[PDB]
Amino acid sequence: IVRVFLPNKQRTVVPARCGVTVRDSLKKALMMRGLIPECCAVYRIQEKKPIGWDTDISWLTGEELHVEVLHNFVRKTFFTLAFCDFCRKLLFQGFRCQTCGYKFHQRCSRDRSSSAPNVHSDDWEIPDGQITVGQRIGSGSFGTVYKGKWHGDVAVKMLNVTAPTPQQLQAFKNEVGVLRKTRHVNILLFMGYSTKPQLAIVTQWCEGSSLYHHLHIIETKFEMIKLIDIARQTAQGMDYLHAKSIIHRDLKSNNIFLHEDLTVKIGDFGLATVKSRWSGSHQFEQLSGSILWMAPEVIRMQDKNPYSFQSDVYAFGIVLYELMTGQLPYSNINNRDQIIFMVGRGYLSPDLSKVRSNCPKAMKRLMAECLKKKRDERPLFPQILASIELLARSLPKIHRSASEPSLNRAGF
Amino acid sequence: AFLTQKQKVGELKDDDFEKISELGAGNGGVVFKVSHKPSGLVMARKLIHLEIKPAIRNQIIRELQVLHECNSPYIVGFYGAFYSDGEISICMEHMDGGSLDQVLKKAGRIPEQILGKVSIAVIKGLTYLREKHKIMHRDVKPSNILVNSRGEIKLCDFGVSGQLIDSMANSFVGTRSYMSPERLQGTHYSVQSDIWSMGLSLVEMAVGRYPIPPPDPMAIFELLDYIVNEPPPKLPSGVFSLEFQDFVNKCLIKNPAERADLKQLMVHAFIKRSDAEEVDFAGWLCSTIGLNQ
Amino acid sequence: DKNELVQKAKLAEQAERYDDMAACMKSVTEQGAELSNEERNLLSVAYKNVVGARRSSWRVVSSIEQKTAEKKQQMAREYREKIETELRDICNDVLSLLEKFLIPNASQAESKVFYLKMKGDYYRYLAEVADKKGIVDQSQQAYQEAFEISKKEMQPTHPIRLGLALNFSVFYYEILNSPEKACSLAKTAFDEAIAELDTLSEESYKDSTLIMQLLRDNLTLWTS
Amino acid sequence: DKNELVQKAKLAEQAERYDDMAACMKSVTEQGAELSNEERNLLSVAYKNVVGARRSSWRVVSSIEQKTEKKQQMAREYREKIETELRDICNDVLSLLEKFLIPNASQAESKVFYLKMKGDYYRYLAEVAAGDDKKGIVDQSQQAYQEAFEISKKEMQPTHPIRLGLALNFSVFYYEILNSPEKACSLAKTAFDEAIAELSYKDSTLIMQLLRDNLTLWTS
Ligand SMILES: CNS(=O)(=O)Nc1nccc(Cc2c(C)c3ccc(Oc4ncccn4)cc3oc2=O)c1F
Ligand SMILES: [Zn+2]
Ligand SMILES: [Zn+2]
Repeated sequence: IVRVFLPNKQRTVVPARCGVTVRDSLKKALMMRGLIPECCAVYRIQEKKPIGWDTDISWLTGEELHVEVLHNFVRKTFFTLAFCDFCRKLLFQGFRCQTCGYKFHQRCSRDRSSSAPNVHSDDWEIPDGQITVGQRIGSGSFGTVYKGKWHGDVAVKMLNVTAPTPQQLQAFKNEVGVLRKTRHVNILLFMGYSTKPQLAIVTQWCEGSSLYHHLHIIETKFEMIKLIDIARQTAQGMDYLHAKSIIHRDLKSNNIFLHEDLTVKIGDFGLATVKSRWSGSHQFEQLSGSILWMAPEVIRMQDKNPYSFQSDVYAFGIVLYELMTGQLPYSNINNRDQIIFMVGRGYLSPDLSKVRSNCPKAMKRLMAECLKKKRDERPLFPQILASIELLARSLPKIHRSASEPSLNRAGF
Repeated sequence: AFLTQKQKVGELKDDDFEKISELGAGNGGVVFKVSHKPSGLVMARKLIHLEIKPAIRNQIIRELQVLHECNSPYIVGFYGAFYSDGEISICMEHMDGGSLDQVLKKAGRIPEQILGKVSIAVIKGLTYLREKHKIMHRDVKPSNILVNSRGEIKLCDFGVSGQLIDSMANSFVGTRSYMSPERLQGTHYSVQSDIWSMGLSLVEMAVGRYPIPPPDPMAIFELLDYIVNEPPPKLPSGVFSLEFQDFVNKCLIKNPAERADLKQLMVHAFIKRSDAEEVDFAGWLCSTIGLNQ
Repeated sequence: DKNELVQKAKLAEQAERYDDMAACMKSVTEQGAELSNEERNLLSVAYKNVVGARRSSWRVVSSIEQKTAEKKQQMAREYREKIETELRDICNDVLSLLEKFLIPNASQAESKVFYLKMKGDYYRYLAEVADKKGIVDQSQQAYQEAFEISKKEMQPTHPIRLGLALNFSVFYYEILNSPEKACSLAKTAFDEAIAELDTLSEESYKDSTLIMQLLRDNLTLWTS
Repeated sequence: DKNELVQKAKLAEQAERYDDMAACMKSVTEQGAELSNEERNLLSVAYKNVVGARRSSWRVVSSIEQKTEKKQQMAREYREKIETELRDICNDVLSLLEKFLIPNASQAESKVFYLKMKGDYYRYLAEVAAGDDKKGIVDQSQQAYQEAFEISKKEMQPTHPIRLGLALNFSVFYYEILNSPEKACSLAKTAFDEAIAELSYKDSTLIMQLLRDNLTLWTS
C-alpha cells in the first residue's frame, strides 16, 4: 500500500508491486482527475524531491507521494493579433493546439522575418476650500475615499505622510505631472489633488461597486461572456497604464470599480512618493494592505525596488483566478503569516483544481502564465490582451460541449 | 472570591454610547473607551470593520456570545457585542492599565520579578481556556494582554469564532509576529503553538527588544524566514536567572516533540518559585504611570 | 493516380488549403477501391475541417442573429441560409459518397464502424442545422448501428469507439435533449476505458487519452 | 447599397471566411465612391488576409519544393496554380487602386496609406516573380513607397500609425527583396527615433515593438 496525494488534496492508495512503473498504475487516478502521466511530477521525501514515472514500487513501498502538474498540433495561419508563446514574438503562420490554445512556431522549438500587423493650467494643484471634503466612505490599503463635491462628482483621499520634506514635495509635483495624463475609458478621471490640507489623491467617484464586492458579497457569478469581457477591459486599462511605465502596483479586486456592469474603471494606484515612506531620505517601501494580490517577489521585498511590469501581471493572475472560481485563492488557510511565508518561499502556489467546470482550457495557459513563481516568465500585458481578445470572440465558436477533434497532424 | 458581574448591562446601541477618549493605537484594531448612560461604567470599545457577507458576520456575531460563559478573573470579561455602522463593536472590560505595550514603551523594560507573576497568570489563564472550553488563545501577544492598576492582569482576544479567525486573517496586518513555526510550515499543532507564542512574548517583555533580529528594521517577510529556518533566539543571561532560562528555553523550541506540555510547565520548580515570593502591583504601576489607587 | 492524389492532399494539408484537399480526396475515393488507413484519416480530416469551418461560421452568424430591426436581422438571415446551403452541399457530397461507395465496400469491422460514425456525425451536423426529425432519426440509426457493431470486435479503449461514444452523447444532449442518457453513455464508456486501460499500443496511446480527456470534460460539464 | 455591402463585409469579418468579404469589397469601391476610414480599413484587412493565406501556402509548398523528385514535381504545379490565383488576387485590387482609390485620394492620410498598400501589393507579386518582370515589379514598388514616404513627414504626425507602418514595410522591403539590410536598418532606426522623441495607442506601440525587434534581427 503506497498512499499518494492528488491535487485538491485527494487521497488514493495505489497497489504495491514490483516490475511495473508508476505510469500505468497511477494512470487510473490521474485520468479520473484527467492528467496525462507524461506531464506530471511526483515527489518523494527523505521539502519535496521530484521523481519521475519510471520507478518501480519496490523501493517506493510505504512512502507517501504528491501529485502535482509540471499536445496535438495542427497547422494554421493566424488572421489577427496572435503572439507566439515560446519567443513572445508576433506570429502570423504556425502551429496551434486544438484544445490548450498554445500557439508557437516550429523555428522556435534564408529564413523569414516580421512585417506589419493586421491593423484595425487645465489640470493643476487643487486649492483648498473649494475641495469639499467628503464623508465616511471606508478604508483600504493606505487611505480612505472622501466623496468631494466640486463642479461634479470627485473623491478625496488621505495618506500616511504628514510633514514630508520639500524635495519629496517636488517629487509629488512631478508624479502628478506624470500621472494626471492617464486619459482612458478604463480609468476614472483625475481632477487633481489638494496638498494644502493633509496630502490627498483626488479622483472621481464611481457607482455600483468594486469587483471584490461583486464576487464575495453579492456573488452574482456571471457567464464566461462577461467573465472574459471583464478581463479584457481590465487588461486594456492595465496596458494603457503600462505603456508609459507607470506600474499600478495596487491591482486589487476591491479597486476595480465598474459602473452599470458595462463600464469598467480602475484607479487608486502608484504614489511611489507616499509609498516608500520618507522616514529619512530613502524609498523604503512598506507592506500595507491585502496580501493575495502581490507576487512572491513583492512579498519577499528582497530588492530595494522589487516591483516590475511583471509584478503587476501576477496581480492580474490573482484577479483572474478570483473571477473564474468566484472565490479568492488561499481561502482555506486559516492564517495570515502562513500565507505570507508560503507565497514568499514558493513552496505552494494557488490551487488550480478549484477552477470552474466550464473553464476554457485555452486560458489554462493564460491565467496559469499569469501566476508563475518566477517573474521573467509571466507575460507582459500586450500579450495578455491579445490572448484575451482572441477568445473574447472565439467563445461562440466553442459555445457547445466537446466533440471529436482532428488527428495529430504534426511531423518532426 | 473576586465577584465579577456583568448583568447591569441591557440593550446596547450606538445612540446610547457617548465617547470619552481613546485607550491607544493597536496593530490590527483601534481600541476606544466610551460611556453608556444606563450602565454608567466605562467600557473598552474595540471597533473593527470587515466588509464581509452579512450571513457570515451574523454567523460570527451569535458565536461571539460564548464569552458570556467564558468568565474568570484571568480573562477580560465580555460586556456584549452588536451590529451598527457596518463594523464589529467588541465591547470589553475597560482596564486603566491598558496592555503591556504602553507599559513597555513607557518603562523601557520589565524586571524578572513582574515576569514571575505574569507567567503564572498567563499560564493558568490559558489552561483555564483549554481545559474548560477545548479552544486555545492562538494570539499570545504582548499587546493582547490587558492589565489594570488594581493589581490584576488578564488575557483577551482569543479564537472565539472559527469563521472570524480567517475572516480576520486577511485584514490583521500588523508588523510583529510571534507566530509559532509549527503554525507556519503548513500544518497545525495548536497545543504547542501558544507555548511558543508566550515564550517569545515573555522575552519581548524581559529584554524590551524584538528578539527575532538578534541582539548579539527587518522586512516583514524576513522575520518569518528567521523564525522557521534557523534555530530560535535565546534570552540573555546575567540580568536574568539561569532557572528562568531553564523556563524560557523549554517554551521556545521549534520541534513540538521537544516542546514540553502544559503539565510539565506546572511541575517545574521556577514556576512554583515565582509564586513563592510576593510582588506588589498596585503601587508598581502607579509609580511609573502616574495613576492613583 | 492514387499516389499522385494522396500527395496532392499531403501538400494541401500543410497549406491550410482545405477545399482542394476535399476535392482531391473525393476523386481518390470515387475510384471504387478500398481505402487503407493512411488515406482513411486523410479523407476524414479533410471533410472534417471543410464542414467544421462552415459550421463554426454558421455558429457565429447565428450568435449575431441572437444578439439582435428589419434589415440588421435580415442581412444575417441571408448569410446564414447561404452558409446553410453550402454546408448542406458539402455534407451531401460526403453522405452520398459513403452510401454509394464507402459503406458497401467496408471490408473490415473497424472500417465499417468508422464510416458509420462518419455518417452519423454528418447527419448530426444537418440535425443541428435544421422534415427536421428525419435527419435526427437517421443519425440516431447510424450511431446505434455503429455502436452495436463496435461493441464486439476491437479493444474497448479504441479511438473509433471512444469518439463514437462521445459524439453519440453530444447527439443526445444538443439535439434530442437527453442529458441523462448522454452522461450515462459517456460515463460507461469512460469507466470501461479505465478498466481496459492495460498496456496499450503506442500508436493509439496519445489519441486515446486525448479523447478520454474530452469525455471527462463532458461528464464534468454535464454534472451541473 | 453601401450600408448593406459594409454590413455583409463585417458579418464575414468574424466568420473566419475572408474571400467573401474580399469579393464584396471589390463591389463596394468599384463604383469609385468616396472612401471613409472604416470601410478603407476593412478594404485593407480583407485582401491582406487573403494574400496572407495564399502566401502561407506559398511558403510551405516552397519548403517542400526545396525539400527535393517524383513527389517534388507535384509541388511545382501546385505552387504555380497557387501563385496564379495569388497574382489575380493582387492584380484585381491593384487595378482597383489605379482606377478608383489612388487617383481619388483626397486627404493627406488617404494618399500615404493607399500608396503604401499599392507598394505592398506590388511587393507581394515581387516575392514570386522572377526574371525580367521581377525587376519591373520591384521598381514599380520603389516609387510607390517613396511617394508616400516623402508625403508622410511633411503632412502628418511622427507618431500617427500609418507612418510607422509605412516605415516598417519600406524597411522590410529593403531586406528580403532588395537584399540591402544596411539601407533598411539605417532608415528603420531613424523612423524609430523621430517617433520615440515625440512620444489609438495600442496599435502605435505595437508597430513600435515590431520596429525594435526588426532592427534587432537585422543587426544579427
Ligand atoms: C492572529 N492569530 S490567528 O490565530 O491567525 N487569528 C486570530 N486569533 C485570535 C483572535 C483573532 C480575532 C479576534 C479578536 C479581534 C477578538 C477580540 C475580542 C474578543 O472578545 C473578547 N471578549 C473577552 C475576552 C476576549 N475577547 C474576541 C475576539 O475574537 C477573535 O477571534 C484572530 F483573528
Ligand atoms: Zn516563436
Ligand atoms: Zn494542449
